[PDB]
Amino acid sequence: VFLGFLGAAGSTMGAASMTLTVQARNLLSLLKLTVWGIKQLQARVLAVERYLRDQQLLGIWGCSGKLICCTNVPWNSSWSNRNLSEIWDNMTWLQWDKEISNYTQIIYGLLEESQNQQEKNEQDLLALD
Amino acid sequence: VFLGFLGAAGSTMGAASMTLTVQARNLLSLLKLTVWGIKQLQARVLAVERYLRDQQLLGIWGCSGKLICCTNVPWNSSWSNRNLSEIWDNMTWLQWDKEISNYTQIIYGLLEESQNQQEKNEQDLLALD
Amino acid sequence: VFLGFLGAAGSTMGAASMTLTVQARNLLSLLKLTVWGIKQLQARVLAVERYLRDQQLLGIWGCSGKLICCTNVPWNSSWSNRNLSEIWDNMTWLQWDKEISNYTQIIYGLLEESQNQQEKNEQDLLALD
Amino acid sequence: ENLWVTVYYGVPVWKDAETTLFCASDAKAYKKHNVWATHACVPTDPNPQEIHLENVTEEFNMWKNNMVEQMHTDIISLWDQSLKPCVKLTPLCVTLQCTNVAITDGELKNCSFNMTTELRDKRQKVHALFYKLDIVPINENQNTSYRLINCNTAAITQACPKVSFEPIPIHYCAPAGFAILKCKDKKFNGTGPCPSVSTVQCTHGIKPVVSTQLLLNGSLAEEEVMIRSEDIRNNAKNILVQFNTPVQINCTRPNNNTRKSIRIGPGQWFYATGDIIGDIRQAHCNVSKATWNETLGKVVKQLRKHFGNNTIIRFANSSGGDLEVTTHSFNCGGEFFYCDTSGLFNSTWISNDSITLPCRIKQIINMWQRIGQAMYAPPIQGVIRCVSNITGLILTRDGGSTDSTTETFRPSGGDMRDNWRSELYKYKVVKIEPLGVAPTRCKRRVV
Amino acid sequence: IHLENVTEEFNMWKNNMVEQMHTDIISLWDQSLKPCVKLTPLCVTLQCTNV
Ligand SMILES: *[C@@H]1O[C@H](CO)[C@@H](O[C@@H]2O[C@H](CO)[C@@H](O[C@@H]3O[C@H](CO[C@H]4O[C@H](CO[C@H]5O[C@H](CO)[C@@H](O)[C@H](O)[C@@H]5O)[C@@H](O)[C@H](O)[C@@H]4O)[C@@H](O)[C@H](O[C@H]4O[C@H](CO)[C@@H](O)[C@H](O)[C@@H]4O[C@H]4O[C@H](CO)[C@@H](O)[C@H](O)[C@@H]4O[C@H]4O[C@H](CO)[C@@H](O)[C@H](O)[C@@H]4O)[C@@H]3O)[C@H](O)[C@H]2NC(C)=O)[C@H](O)[C@H]1NC(C)=O
Ligand SMILES: *[C@@H]1O[C@H](CO)[C@@H](O[C@@H]2O[C@H](CO)[C@@H](O[C@@H]3O[C@H](CO)[C@@H](O)[C@H](O[C@H]4O[C@H](CO)[C@@H](O)[C@H](O)[C@@H]4O)[C@@H]3O)[C@H](O)[C@H]2NC(C)=O)[C@H](O)[C@H]1NC(C)=O
Ligand SMILES: *[C@@H]1O[C@H](CO)[C@@H](O[C@@H]2O[C@H](CO)[C@@H](O[C@@H]3O[C@H](CO)[C@@H](O)[C@H](O)[C@@H]3O)[C@H](O)[C@H]2NC(C)=O)[C@H](O)[C@H]1NC(C)=O
Ligand SMILES: *[C@@H]1O[C@H](CO)[C@@H](O[C@@H]2O[C@H](CO)[C@@H](O[C@@H]3O[C@H](CO)[C@@H](O)[C@H](O)[C@@H]3O)[C@H](O)[C@H]2NC(C)=O)[C@H](O)[C@H]1NC(C)=O
Ligand SMILES: *[C@@H]1O[C@H](CO)[C@@H](O[C@@H]2O[C@H](CO)[C@@H](O)[C@H](O)[C@H]2NC(C)=O)[C@H](O)[C@H]1NC(C)=O
Ligand SMILES: *[C@@H]1O[C@H](CO)[C@@H](O[C@@H]2O[C@H](CO)[C@@H](O)[C@H](O)[C@H]2NC(C)=O)[C@H](O)[C@H]1NC(C)=O
Ligand SMILES: *[C@@H]1O[C@H](CO)[C@@H](O[C@@H]2O[C@H](CO)[C@@H](O)[C@H](O)[C@H]2NC(C)=O)[C@H](O)[C@H]1NC(C)=O
Ligand SMILES: *[C@@H]1O[C@H](CO)[C@@H](O)[C@H](O)[C@H]1NC(C)=O
Ligand SMILES: *[C@@H]1O[C@H](CO)[C@@H](O)[C@H](O)[C@H]1NC(C)=O
Ligand SMILES: *[C@@H]1O[C@H](CO)[C@@H](O)[C@H](O)[C@H]1NC(C)=O
Ligand SMILES: *[C@@H]1O[C@H](CO)[C@@H](O)[C@H](O)[C@H]1NC(C)=O
Ligand SMILES: *[C@@H]1O[C@H](CO)[C@@H](O)[C@H](O)[C@H]1NC(C)=O
Ligand SMILES: *[C@@H]1O[C@H](CO)[C@@H](O)[C@H](O)[C@H]1NC(C)=O
Repeated sequence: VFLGFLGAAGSTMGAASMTLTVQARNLLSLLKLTVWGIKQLQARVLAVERYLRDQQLLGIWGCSGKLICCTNVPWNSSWSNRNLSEIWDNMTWLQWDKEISNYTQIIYGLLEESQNQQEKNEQDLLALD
Repeated sequence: VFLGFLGAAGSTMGAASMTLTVQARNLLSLLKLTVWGIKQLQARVLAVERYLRDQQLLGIWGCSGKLICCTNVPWNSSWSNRNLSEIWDNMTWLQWDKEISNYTQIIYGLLEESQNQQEKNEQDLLALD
Repeated sequence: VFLGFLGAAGSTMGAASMTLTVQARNLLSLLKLTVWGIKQLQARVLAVERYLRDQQLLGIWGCSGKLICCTNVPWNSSWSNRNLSEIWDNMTWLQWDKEISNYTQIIYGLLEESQNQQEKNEQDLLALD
Repeated sequence: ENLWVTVYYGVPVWKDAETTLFCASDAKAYKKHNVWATHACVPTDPNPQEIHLENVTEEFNMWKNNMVEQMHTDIISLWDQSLKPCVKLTPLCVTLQCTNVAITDGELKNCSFNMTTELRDKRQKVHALFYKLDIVPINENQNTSYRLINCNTAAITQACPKVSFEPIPIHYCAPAGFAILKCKDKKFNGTGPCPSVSTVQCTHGIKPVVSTQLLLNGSLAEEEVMIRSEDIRNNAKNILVQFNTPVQINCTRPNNNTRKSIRIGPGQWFYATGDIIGDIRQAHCNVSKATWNETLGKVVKQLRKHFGNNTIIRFANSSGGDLEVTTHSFNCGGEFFYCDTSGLFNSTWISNDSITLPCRIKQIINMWQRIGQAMYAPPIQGVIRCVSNITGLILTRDGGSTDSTTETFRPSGGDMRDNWRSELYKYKVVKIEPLGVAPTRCKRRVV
Repeated sequence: IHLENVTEEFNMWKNNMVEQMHTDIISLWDQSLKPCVKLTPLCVTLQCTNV
């Protein structure tokens, strides 16, 4: 069942989490000095710049290849106190992003440091023998 | 044994499949308003745009890191009826791409949906305990 | 303990290897024909071009997702004769890159061929049954 | 009971953002070089995808929309890009001696004057007709030597004869990573929450019709007629009106003008008006009085919904500004018309006989408040007639200390952006933020 | 890099490299004439005699 790009924007987070491929596809795809040419070329560079930034974050979180990745960071209750059923079956990703947009930067920092910067050194010392 | 970029374009698919690294390397690598400058800059943006699109498809198929990846999609016989020896030891990737270029779009859709959109949710429910 | 971008450039290779996330983050992030606009747009295209080249090498070495990856290539002593303690606890990445910049191209070629071009075919023949 | 953060890549999350949109138009083939389509606009996809977003409710604000500000600067910049290579009429500021066209008890005048030739040393005397508005007397004492109206303020350039001024449908597209949200609420007013929202990569075919007072060729509001403003209580802010039923307007220039190609330099060519062939009639537009009276009545019904279910609603002619703001200015086949709309806004409301409007023409114009560059519209050969759709209006209250007993509405054209807002009220630009972090009972394997 | 076993169809008359090069020479010419001196006043009447 496909609704299209951003079709599940008003659905529950659990329902929207099933069609992440839909947003992933349409997320990247004599004189040429015309006002349109300058706009187009600058628009194309802006699109690949935003895409590479999100893929950069997935890279430093060790989640490059996957749309759903699990981490080692525990969920600090100060961010949100809501239970799983209330989060995934009562909220949309929009109002969720609004409730957690406040602590997103802190969470992103813990996400790159806590695991993948610790995980890689421990991976070398483990496969060291 | 290296022949160079696209050296195995006339070889059997099995022989060409051995030197995929060769195509992978050379696949990406007062006023500057000269006709050459506008062409160059627009050419450079075109190269990274095509590269990121193919890497995007590998990402949504869960095959980002690898040149050879196996999937869960079974080979529907309507696409091609040829046996393995006839495909890999009698055909080149060119004439293969011509025989299957017809159903490529359908195959790409099954490739992103059938596994990696199903695989990631089942991966969360499996590592859930 | 964070010092900032390139903070451990004068530290031992072992100490610097702990904060590779720091360099990874800040590594990518009527008429607009002004001299600044042409410089900026050309600068932005140059940044994503260098980033995608390094990520391309990590891809063809099967190390896309990780900052620390181990390989199958043995360390040929002609490159450097130094022991582990002397390398990681007595040298900085700068003077290391200067001592090995001579054989880097040879090492990169062995790194893409020896494992990931051999590893992928053997991976298909292993999961073939 | 142990919760852990998990990264999701591709979550339907967006935030309000302003980005650089680009052009997109169908594959129309042909004469050409029309300013807006330009040599190359990205051809529209053979099949557009409009994806309705169920359960979504987004806040809109057509008055703080940045698509309007961008389109405005795009039309202006497109105009200059088309005037740069055309012939500049700097030598056409020679002193003109003009006489009447015979007749007793004159909008156009017969002007003779000397103009340079191909060779620097040689000169030539040529006679060409002009309109009264494009010329002023160089004496006021008075004698009768005239000059061009622009020579005193700014230079002048002749619009190339090949480029056409006819608006064609243009689709504004957003780059990858961004999206456009279209409000499909029929009764949607100016701003507020739009219950029915869908997403599209490019807007519909929007024709950049430059008009005043009256909105032409626009899109018709569905269901009831819409009354959109930024502050109905504030008289200073204009009032956008959108018709549900289009009224028809016929503008013609009956004069059978002629084009006189007089070379004024090596390669340079100036196209002057050639004596008129046939009768001397002035341009004018017609509107059906039945439809306009019907359409105007439907407007007052929606007007009373904001000024009391019963109140005095009168209509008067524009009493502010001059030139562009006082006349229904627009373009038609290459000639720039300026019509008096006093006949349309001349009623009072409480509780086949087609109207005619006088239209005067100019060839020297300064559109979009442009200071420094004027344009000379070359004469159009033959008779000109264009049938257009009047879909919207642009009104304004008179203000004052009237005890709400009576309300008066006059047309106006304060700003050119209001024309773009008449077609961009339903669109909005947002950026897709596909990185979402949520807690689940999943943990990474230490392995 | 020679491509063994490869056989490709060519058509020098429908080649787009030609059309591109043509527009490149033309555009390069104009780019070099723009800053040079324009001889608009050199159209004065000339009185010429034999050598
Ligand atoms: C709101 O929207 C309304 C809805 O569209 C708008 O109404 C539009 O109003 C404009 C005028 O403002 C009209 O444009 C003009 O219409 C003229 C009348 O059209 C008649 O002739 C048509 C010819 O038929 C051809 O095309 C039809 C198209 O379908 C085709 O079916 C047919 O087979 C044939 O190929 C006929 O179809 C019509 O029914 C009418 O009878 C038309 O003559 C005008 O064309 C002129 O002018 C434009 C702009 O100035 C130029 O781009 C054209 O090239 C053409 O100019 C050439 O011809 C002139 C003829 O005298 C010459 O004077 C010129 O110098 C020029 O000649 C040179 O170039 C030629 C081509 O290179 C050479 O061969 C010559 O040798 C010369 O070098 C113009 O199109 C619209 O038609 C009308 N819309 C509709 C639907 O009718 C309204 O304007 C809008 N309002 C606002 C404010 O924007
Ligand atoms: C001047 O104004 C008149 C006012 O009606 C206008 O006539 C109408 O134009 C519209 C197009 O803008 C016509 O609507 C279309 O008609 C075609 C052919 O019948 C249909 O295929 C279309 O169907 C679809 O598209 C609709 C949206 O336009 C969708 O709502 C619908 O679901 C379909 O997908 C469409 O109905 C309309 O028929 C005419 N009206 C009449 C009476 O003919 C005219 O176009 C204006 N002139 C100019 C130059 O703009
Ligand atoms: C605008 O003024 C010009 C004068 O500069 C008028 O041009 C002149 O018009 C008269 C008509 O009254 C022409 O007379 C005719 O001349 C031709 C010459 O071939 C002759 O064959 C006829 O028998 C008749 O005498 C005159 O030639 C013409 N002069 C020029 C230089 O063209 C013009 O008619 C005026 N137009 C308007 C609309 O007022
Ligand atoms: C083209 O025509 C010009 C005339 O405009 C020629 O220039 C003149 O040429 C004569 C030669 O027949 C010169 O006479 C000499 O003048 C000098 C002056 O210093 C004098 O010293 C000599 O004894 C002799 O009288 C004349 O000066 C010269 N005039 C000018 C203004 O330069 C020119 O020679 C012609 N060239 C050709 C190729 O036809
Ligand atoms: C368009 O309709 C909306 C209704 O959703 C109006 O928004 C309200 O306007 C009133 C005054 O007109 C305010 O008191 C409310 O606070 C507004 N509500 C919100 C949620 O903003 C809006 O004013 C209308 N616009 C026009 C021009 O009539
Ligand atoms: C406008 O005037 C021109 C004359 O300049 C008319 O064109 C002439 O039309 C007749 C047909 O009656 C032809 O015999 C001539 O050869 C045409 N001459 C030229 C120069 O075109 C044109 O018909 C007139 N148009 C109108 C609407 O009156
Ligand atoms: C504007 O012109 C159009 C056509 O030039 C007129 O439409 C005509 O209307 C009559 C009825 O009076 C019909 O008999 C014709 O068949 C119509 N012609 C076309 C082409 O549709 C329209 O009435 C005019 N409007 C005004 C206000 O004069
Ligand atoms: C978001 O954070 C700001 C600053 O701490 C706070 O004032 C605001 O109430 C918060 N709103 C949320 C997260 O609901
Ligand atoms: C390719 O597909 C088209 C349309 O189905 C068909 O007409 C054609 O014969 C096919 N050719 C192939 C795949 O050999
Ligand atoms: C680097 O290589 C060059 C060429 O082989 C050699 O001359 C030079 O001594 C080397 N320097 C190093 C690696 O210290
Ligand atoms: C036109 O030029 C002639 C010769 O230069 C001059 O005598 C005459 O006064 C000029 N007339 C006008 C109206 O400029
Ligand atoms: C407005 O109407 C008055 C009649 O009351 C008229 O005299 C005047 O010329 C008109 N002005 C405009 C700009 O329509
Ligand atoms: C308004 O209509 C009246 C009554 O028919 C008429 O006397 C008057 O001239 C009209 N005025 C304008 C400005 O059209």
